[PDB]
Amino acid sequence: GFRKMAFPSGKVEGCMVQVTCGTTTLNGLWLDDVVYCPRHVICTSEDMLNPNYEDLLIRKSNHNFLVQAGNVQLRVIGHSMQNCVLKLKVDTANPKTPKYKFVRIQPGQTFSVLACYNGSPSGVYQCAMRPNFTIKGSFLNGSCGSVGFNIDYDCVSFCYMHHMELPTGVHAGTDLEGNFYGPFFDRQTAQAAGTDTTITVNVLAWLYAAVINGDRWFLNRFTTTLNDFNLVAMKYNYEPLTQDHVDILGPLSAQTGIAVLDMCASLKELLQNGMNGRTILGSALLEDEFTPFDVVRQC
Amino acid sequence: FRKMAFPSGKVEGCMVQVTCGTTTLNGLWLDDVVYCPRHVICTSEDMLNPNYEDLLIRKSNHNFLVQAGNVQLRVIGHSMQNCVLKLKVDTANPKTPKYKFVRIQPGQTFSVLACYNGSPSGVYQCAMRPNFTIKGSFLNGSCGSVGFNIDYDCVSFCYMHHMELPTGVHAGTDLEGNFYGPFFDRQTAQAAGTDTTITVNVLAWLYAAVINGDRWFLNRFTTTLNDFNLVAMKYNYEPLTQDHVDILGPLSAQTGIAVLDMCASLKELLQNGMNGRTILGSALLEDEFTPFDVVRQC
Ligand SMILES: *[C@@](O)(CO)[C@H](C[C@@H]1CCNC1=O)NC(=O)[C@H](CC(C)C)NC(=O)c1cc2c(OC)cccc2[nH]1
Ligand SMILES: *[C@@](O)(CO)[C@H](C[C@@H]1CCNC1=O)NC(=O)[C@H](CC(C)C)NC(=O)c1cc2c(OC)cccc2[nH]1
Repeated sequence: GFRKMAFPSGKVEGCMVQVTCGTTTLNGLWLDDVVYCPRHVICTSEDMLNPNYEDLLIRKSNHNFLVQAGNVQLRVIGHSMQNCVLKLKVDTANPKTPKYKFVRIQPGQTFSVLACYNGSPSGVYQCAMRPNFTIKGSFLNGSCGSVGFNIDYDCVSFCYMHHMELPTGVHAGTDLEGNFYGPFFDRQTAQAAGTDTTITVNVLAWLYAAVINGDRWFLNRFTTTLNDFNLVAMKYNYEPLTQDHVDILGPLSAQTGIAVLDMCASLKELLQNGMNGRTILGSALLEDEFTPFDVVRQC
Repeated sequence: FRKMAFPSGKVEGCMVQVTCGTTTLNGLWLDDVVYCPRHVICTSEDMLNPNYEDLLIRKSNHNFLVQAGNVQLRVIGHSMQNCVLKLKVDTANPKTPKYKFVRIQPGQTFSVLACYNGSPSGVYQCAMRPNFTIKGSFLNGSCGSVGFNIDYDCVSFCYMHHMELPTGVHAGTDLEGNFYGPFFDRQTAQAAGTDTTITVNVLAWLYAAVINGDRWFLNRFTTTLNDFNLVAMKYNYEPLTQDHVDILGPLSAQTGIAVLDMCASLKELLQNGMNGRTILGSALLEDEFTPFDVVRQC
């Protein structure tokens, strides 16, 4: 079996709180004695239309912020702003703070999302940072401040804080230093994303996952050069495949005994011939949201 | 719409490892009892055709190694209930959530927390197929991993993992140790019955499409439940039960499309095909989203 698998979310759930300023409420992330949340919590609905954030934040006091961890109210004893993230200092340390790091992920990398509402975790699922710096998430009203993360030997690497749903239904957010992924900004305005492309290295990793799980129907006897593959890939709005990608796919090629460029010839055939109503690992579409690491970790 | 698992933290705090001899798997620690698959008592040779009652005779409390991480929990009693072992331990788990044990029906979904050596590794949604298998993702050492739903902070445990079939799907028990489907906990190649499509979930999917403005497939016809069930079975679809009709109630009321009107719409999709059209951006009808899943994502 091969499934989209998220990291266990317990270490993050114990950090989710509710942050309220006036009539505006969203989720916050509580690590040690700091609560991180989207800065537009300070805005009224009219402010979000065209906010001058530094001007609005100087007009706020500590007592303007209501932070709730479960039923407990944590007193704000300080506040600062880092790009699009608000940092609320509280008088209580979160006893459940995990070992953690803040990281900015690269396009094509995956992370688990813990969707939260009113400070309470609701569901967990896997997302990839798209090449156009959106993510195809599942987020409703009140999900802002939900975070994305990876977990490596008990250490949580936070990489995403949720801010926005674009008109097309995809999602946009920041790293935990408050810098958006993509050309987006935190204003109540309709924003279009750049043209998205398909994460080629992930499609290849996923075809390897299919072979590891006993499916080989898409393979062929042909091969290709790296450049000839990249010409066809770009024609189909796939990202270029680099030699670093070829190397990263090494273990999966070694595990299956299928040279990377042999697998590229397979994908090239799938792109030019379609799948003709057949299916790969249950999907009628070429899946690009598993990294080579996601495949290795699960297989 | 996407497969969304429940947050797993309340279950992570219950996972332990259980070793007997050199055989290690996962267990579930609730209050002062640890639940785990009974084949932990088997030697690899014993798994081929085990007599569990005779095997358990030769076992005492002191043969069982229960560890939360590396911390041993002393076993003070043991008993077998169907295919699960219940180990009484001397410590009540302080992380025990409000919980119950439930036996689910085919078509219901649940989250699986995949674990190895008592350590949670990942979480994903599964659906119980009509042939009582799940399309899981399980490696060696995963037995004892559990499936669950969370409703208002109460965790309903429904699945404990035991087996991978030759076809690569998975089989297990409820938390009273009764297998889902015609399977046995022995080292033998077992086949499941032919599977079918989960009709009630396809209907839930069509409701989700209507909710989102995608309703070209709505027809001008209706059907009786009996007539629909007879036609569905000729397309390898599950027949609907009265319980299925009632769990579609909220979606029916929300859209104003009667359940039997949606059945007639599905009946036309089965007999005439989609004619190269899509529903929620897909040529295939999805059968792994329950009416509850649709409500929770919409
Ligand atoms: C937050 O929870 C805000 O606290 C909210 C999350 C989205 C709501 C629906 N789905 C979500 O993921 N985010 C927003 O509401 C943001 C707020 C900004 C950053 C100040 N705004 C949008 O996502 C937004 C605004 C508009 C829009 O206007 C006009 C027009 C079209 C799309 C759109 N998205
Ligand atoms: C547990 O980890 C075991 O404690 C393991 C989990 C599977 C291993 C690979 N993926 C899994 O989900 N379970 C087993 O190995 C069980 C043990 C039984 C219940 C005693 N056995 C099988 O899953 C099994 C045995 C055989 C078989 O024999 C011969 C032939 C074909 C398939 C098969 N599966």
